[PDB]
Amino acid sequence: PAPGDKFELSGWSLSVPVDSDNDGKADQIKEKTLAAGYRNSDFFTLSDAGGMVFKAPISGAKTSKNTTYTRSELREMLRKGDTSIATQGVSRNNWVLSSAPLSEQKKAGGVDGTLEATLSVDHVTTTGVNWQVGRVIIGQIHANNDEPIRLYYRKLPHHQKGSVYFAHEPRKGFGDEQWYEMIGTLQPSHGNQTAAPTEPEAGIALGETFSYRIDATGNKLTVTLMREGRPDVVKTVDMSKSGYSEAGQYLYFKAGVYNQNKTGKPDDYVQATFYRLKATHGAQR
Repeated sequence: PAPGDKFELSGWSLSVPVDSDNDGKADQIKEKTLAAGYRNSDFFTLSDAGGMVFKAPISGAKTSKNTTYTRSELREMLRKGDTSIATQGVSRNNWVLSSAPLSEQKKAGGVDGTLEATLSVDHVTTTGVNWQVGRVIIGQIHANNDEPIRLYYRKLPHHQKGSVYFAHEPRKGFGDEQWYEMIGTLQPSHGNQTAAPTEPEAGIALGETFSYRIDATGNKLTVTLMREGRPDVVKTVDMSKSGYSEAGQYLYFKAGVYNQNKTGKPDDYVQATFYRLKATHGAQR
């Protein structure tokens, strides 16, 4: 019984942090294989409660030399296994913003986008250097080379509750990375490791169900955090100067766990369970 039996996964590929051909690259599971019921008892499973469970230890294979952190994470693939469609570029596999040139929109697999997830963060690292410990990225928008958004959950080892924040990173040369704290704080950061934040009283506990929404409409980025019985937390970001509407830029969502710790105990880990995951595109969404 695997996630593909319960979730429609034809529109994603998966990477898990094990390297089967010993080439230094983490395994990549293609859409068709994923959709047909791939599972890995260590990294990617279907829970008894019908959740898609991603797990990534600190030590493990990386997807490429371009990252220093492990992940068990989905990559949006609008081509759904059709190998005649390019994985990269403004093709039917990816999407672009509605602020992009009409000519790019016509070549893309979608225009604008929304990623919705309902999940729990089950475990985060409790070992490592003080600016890495407890961090996990649970959703992203990725582009050709840069990251329009990375959404973080972070819980410190001595806290009961965790924080939620995200980065908006303009393309290189288009401006400095922007950080947005939505619940609690991202402290302690690499920038001041002497920080000693108190427990985020509005924080999210391990195992507590919550939802997010990541929307890109034209140059407007909207991130929404939802908890049953509580008001939404919402942050809006203007991306008009970030370069992601330029010709040639393509976008795709990612979701799962991306372990932002490379210094703790090797079998320490992050894990999250996704009960719902939906990516949509187009004006009618």
